[PDB]
Amino acid sequence: QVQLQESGGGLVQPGGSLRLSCAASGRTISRYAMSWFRQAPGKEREFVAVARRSGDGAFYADSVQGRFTVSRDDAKNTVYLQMNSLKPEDTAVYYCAIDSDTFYSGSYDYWGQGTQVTVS
Amino acid sequence: EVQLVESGGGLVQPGGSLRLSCAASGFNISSSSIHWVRQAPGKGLEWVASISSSYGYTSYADSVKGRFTISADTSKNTAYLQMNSLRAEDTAVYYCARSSSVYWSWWGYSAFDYWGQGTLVTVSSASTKGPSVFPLAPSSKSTSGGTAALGCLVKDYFPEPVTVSWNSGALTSGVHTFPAVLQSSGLYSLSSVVTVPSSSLGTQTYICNVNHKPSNTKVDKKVEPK
Amino acid sequence: YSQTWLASVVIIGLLVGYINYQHVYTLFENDKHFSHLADFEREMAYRTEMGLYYSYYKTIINAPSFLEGVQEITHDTVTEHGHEINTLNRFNLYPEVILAFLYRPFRAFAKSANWQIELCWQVNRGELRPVESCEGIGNPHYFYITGVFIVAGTVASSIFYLGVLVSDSIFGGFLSVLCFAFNHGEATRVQWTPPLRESFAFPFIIGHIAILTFVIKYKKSGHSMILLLTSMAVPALLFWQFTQFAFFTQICSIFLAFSLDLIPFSTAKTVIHSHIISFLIGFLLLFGNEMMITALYFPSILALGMIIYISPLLSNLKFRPAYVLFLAIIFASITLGLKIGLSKGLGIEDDAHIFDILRSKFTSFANFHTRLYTCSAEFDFIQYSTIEKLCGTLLIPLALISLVTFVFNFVKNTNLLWRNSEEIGENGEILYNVVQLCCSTVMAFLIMRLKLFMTPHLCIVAALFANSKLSKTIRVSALVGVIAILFYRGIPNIRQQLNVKGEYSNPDQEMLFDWIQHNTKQDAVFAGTMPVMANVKLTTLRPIVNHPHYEHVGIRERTLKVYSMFSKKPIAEVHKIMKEMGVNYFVFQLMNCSNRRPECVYRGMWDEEDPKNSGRTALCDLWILAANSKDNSRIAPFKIVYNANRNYIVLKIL
Amino acid sequence: DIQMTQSPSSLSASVGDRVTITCRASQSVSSAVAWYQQKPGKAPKLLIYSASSLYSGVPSRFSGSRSGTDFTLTISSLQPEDFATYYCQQGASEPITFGQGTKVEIKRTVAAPSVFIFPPSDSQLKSGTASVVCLLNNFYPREAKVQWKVDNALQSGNSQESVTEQDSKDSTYSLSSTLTLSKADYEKHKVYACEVTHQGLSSPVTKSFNR
Repeated sequence: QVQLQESGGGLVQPGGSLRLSCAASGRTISRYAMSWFRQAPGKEREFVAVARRSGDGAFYADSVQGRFTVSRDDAKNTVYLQMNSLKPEDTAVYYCAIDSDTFYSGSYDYWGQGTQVTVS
Repeated sequence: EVQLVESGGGLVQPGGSLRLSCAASGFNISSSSIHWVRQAPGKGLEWVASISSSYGYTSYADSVKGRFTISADTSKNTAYLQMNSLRAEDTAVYYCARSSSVYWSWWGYSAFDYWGQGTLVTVSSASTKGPSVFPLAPSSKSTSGGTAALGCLVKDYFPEPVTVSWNSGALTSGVHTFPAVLQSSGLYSLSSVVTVPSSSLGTQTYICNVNHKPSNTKVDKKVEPK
Repeated sequence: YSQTWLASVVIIGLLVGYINYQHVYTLFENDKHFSHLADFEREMAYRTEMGLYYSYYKTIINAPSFLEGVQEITHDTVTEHGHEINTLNRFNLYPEVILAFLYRPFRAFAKSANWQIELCWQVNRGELRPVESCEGIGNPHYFYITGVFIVAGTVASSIFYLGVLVSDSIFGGFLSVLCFAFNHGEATRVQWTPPLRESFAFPFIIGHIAILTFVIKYKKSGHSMILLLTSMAVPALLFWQFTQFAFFTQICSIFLAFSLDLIPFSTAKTVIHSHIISFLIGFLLLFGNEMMITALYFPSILALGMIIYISPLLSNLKFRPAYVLFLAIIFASITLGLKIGLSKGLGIEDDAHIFDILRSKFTSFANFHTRLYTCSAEFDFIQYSTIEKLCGTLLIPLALISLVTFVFNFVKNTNLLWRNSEEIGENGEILYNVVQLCCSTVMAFLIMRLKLFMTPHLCIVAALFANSKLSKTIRVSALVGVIAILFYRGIPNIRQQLNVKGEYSNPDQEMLFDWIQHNTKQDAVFAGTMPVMANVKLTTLRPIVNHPHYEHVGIRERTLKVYSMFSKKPIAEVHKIMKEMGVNYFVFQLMNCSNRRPECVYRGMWDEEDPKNSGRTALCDLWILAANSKDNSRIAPFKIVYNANRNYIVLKIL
Repeated sequence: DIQMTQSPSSLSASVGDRVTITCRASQSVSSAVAWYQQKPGKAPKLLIYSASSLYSGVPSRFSGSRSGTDFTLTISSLQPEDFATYYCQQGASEPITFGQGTKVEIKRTVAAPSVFIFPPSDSQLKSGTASVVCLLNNFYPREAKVQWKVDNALQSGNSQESVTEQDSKDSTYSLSSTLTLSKADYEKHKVYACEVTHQGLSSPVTKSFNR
């Protein structure tokens, strides 16, 4: 009874900036948590980012510490992701992931199509 | 300099009684109130009882009202908390805090400024004995060649203080100490594991020595990879 | 169920008021028999201070116009011969003024309409001369009495409303009115003594108490409540001076409620504003009576106002005993300092007779003035007979049980030591009424006649037994058990009260008054014992020097000079005193010169404050021989001009 | 009868980041609240009293604000020595009641947990009972989840959990999870499994073995 969609895309170029967005339909985000994941050939199912309810602390993957900007809109129930200084090692599919557990223990069940990003 | 000291804690049996003392140095008592606060493992802080010795006003919390007793005398500059009919949740560390006298409260009690260090009291229906030390080796079906963790467990002992060490302290990389957990039978159990490096888990039959002063147990167990 | 409940409450209150009116009117007709009494005999029926109050109503109704009559009573020169007193603000004669102002156009319009509002016929007494006894509302005595009894019938309705308010159910009001009816003998005496000042004022005091309880209970405020409180405070103040002290004990109670956070800020502000306005209007209407200031009612108003307005500055106080002690110190100190800062300060020197009686009860203060009160058996301690009579109807046990129940609930639904200035504690009207009951009980025990305050408050407190907050079938089945056991021990008191009839007059005083009519000139000045003088003024319309309203200042020393003819003073000295005051006749009785319980006969009250004159022959020892021997030899300048059957003696001053 | 509610039960921020901790009282105590700091194994020390008056000796980087019945403790520049638990108390009523107790942690790079399975040793086949354990290490944040099942059998009431204090090297945690079964309950289905779900992973990590 939950679903989400990701917008944006396009053939990116190294050294540019990106503005990804994911929005859920049929369910809110004030009570739930949220995360971002990456899926790449050879090494998929890799953690990227997570934030729970309001900004009590947002956690990032080790190799992308600080390079990602996450902004939330509870009224629009949307997440925006800001990207700068993009290195050519970002060729993968970005997934906006929802966890149905209020304990924030990581019960991620919905995947969707995400947004594919190919760098050169 | 004014300061607080506490005594009278330890280990007792459920359904018993115990008296504990809070003495002060510097300022004379009966010019201020003193209070008792409990702290339990993983829990918060809870005010218990209060006394003003200027004219003998005592107050309690309803959770302990009717069993605990407060009696503060001025000549020795000390107070006594005496508790009877110990329950199963009274195990905690007690602090003797100081506040303003109740007759001069007037806009409320002053903040507890000069706390006491606190004494730990425990109730257990069981007796005390030594720990049983057991080995723990990684399975060969997972993480073979890379990461490997060896463990030494101490089970079914009493009381809490039991310290385990590896090969006379020479092993330090990723050493972990686990706090004991009180299970239903009233006996504690913990373990210590090390992320042993590669090369067949260091090709050593590791030794874990266990120290527990109340039983004077100094057993040394041997742990080897499977 | 809310329209039906309130309407039935209103209707039942009106009905119990009408029933009380009829009951008191029946007891009056059984007591004084005005139906077959002449107009001059009805006047003699009003003994001591009632004859003085009725005489001014008679003065106004006989004047050529109302303004001329009120001018006569404001510049009166007859009540105290020697100076010119304003009796309107001096005896509290506002009820007489209102009743006369209503009576004059009533009769005047009756003549135009040819209505026979007054019916009467010749009545014969036998040995005496024929007289005329007259009936109807058109008769002045009946108009006066009907006004009094219409006012006094609403006391039961106010008690019913207070019983409903304090318990929030109709069973409580029923319990209160039933306890008032079965103890009607101790609650009031308006049947025996209609023209008294308390008979006009106490209904307004209890109405004010009911309105105040309503204002406290529902947290009311605004202008429309100031008007309602003032409209019941001003009439009570204009009447009965003692009302002020009553309104003091109210304020002392209100403060005690306020200090426990049971009354909000706005409601207390409304209450104190109502008292300020009512005091100002009463002071103005009483022609600036300097007695109203330097009483306890004005400093109390100011002290309570100051404590109310400096209350928000103490919001952050948390230790309740300190807060209560602080406000109590401020209240007592301000009120006491303002009282003594105006009595022994600006030298206003109010009348201190309330405090003179009280000092004689505990200390040894004798003070002939106080001896005239303390032996009167109405300024004495409460009697054990009254207490046993109140316990007979089970009124005291019921109120006691309700009181202890309230104390229990109050102490176990409120944090005693720690207060929050933002939370009102609820049930303030019940505490206010309980504290008022304690004050009234103290007053009633100290001076009997203040039982008129204690008994209705005992009824109101017993009405707490039907408070639901502190099973329906068990509750309703046991409340009717209480109502039934009350009926079992209260019907006898009603029957006994209704089965008593008064004595049949006495012809001595009529003969004396006829002699005074015929054998003295119209401007003769009379002196004598206080009860006789009011009658000598009411009928016979002669100027007098001393009167029974001896309370104020300006008549106190006159009585001490007049009653010096019962002392051991020499004949020449008393004759000179009488001549200086300028009296022509002195009227007294031989039962005033009798010799068991010394210190209440005049022959013993004149040895405490005249010890130099003891051992010399008493004047009464000369009167009771000059009347017997029939010759006025030994009393050389005194002549016994009237003597008949050795009861009334009239001496004439040479 | 008087109690405090505290929403930021656990707050994690980096050194130098401003942190604000709130405190709400059900009643309307005026200004008789105070803030306290307690370190693990040590007694509490007083920081701010009367909701705005900073104590003496305590550093000047703790600020206390009061608005009505709400109170707030703020640190503009969080520092490594300012890592303990915080408490909020009132003193306007005879039952003196503290707060739940918030904790301040260190921001760090979250890493995937590492877990290992361990069957009972050779000394567990003669004592009448045996324990299968899971040792997990090197993860962040605090919130995780460990599960025990034997051929898809949900568990309730028998699991034992032991948690280590935050490490001094990489500021991470370690867990020991214990499933103890008697000898009569030991020779049942041979497939023993152990599942862990973390917020930092999408698929559960399962360590399973066969008896």
